Amino acid sequence: TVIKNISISQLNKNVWVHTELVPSNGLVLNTSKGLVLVDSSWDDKLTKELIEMVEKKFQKRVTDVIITHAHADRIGGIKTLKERGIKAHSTALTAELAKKNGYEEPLGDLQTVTNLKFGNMKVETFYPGKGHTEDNIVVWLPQYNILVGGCLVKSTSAKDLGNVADAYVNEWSTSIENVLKRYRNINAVVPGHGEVGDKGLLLHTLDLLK
Repeated sequence: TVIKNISISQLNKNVWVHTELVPSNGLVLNTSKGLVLVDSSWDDKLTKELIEMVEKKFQKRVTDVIITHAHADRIGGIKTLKERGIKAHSTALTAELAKKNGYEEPLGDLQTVTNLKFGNMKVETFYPGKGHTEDNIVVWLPQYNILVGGCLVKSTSAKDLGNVADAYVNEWSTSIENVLKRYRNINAVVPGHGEVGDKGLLLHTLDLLK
């Protein structure tokens, strides 16, 4: 099932990919205690629309969002989250960076490895080291072996590294290796931008870094 406006695409019973317009991705987790987003959207305008679409469709509130990095493209809806009482989880580094850059601050509650449970839905967040940004994290759904790569992970259609101004192009390969070492059996990988793939996208990203 794929539902448009913003587009949402069902991966399984409780997991959806959200995509907003170039295009960027995150997840919607339909849990027994509310909806959880892995990343919100580009700005407040799209973040409000995302929230409104999912709350109406799933008939539950968005309770939590996990922010995968501090750059404008992922932090940009933070005002909307905070004023609605939506918990914005992040690492301390992501929160520091957000503040530095003039954004409202997410919680800074995520450690190198954090294990969250939302109703029945298990989520692990992992900081694998620097890459696309200094602070980039990945998000793992161990019940589904689904990895949200964020901007650490490039889609097949990405044929170059894109913008490397805030990137750490040496450490990025080690970071990707750390994800491959931690998650040896992956069913799907959601890149930051582009089509859903598998562990092949991690290998693709390694190649782009050579």
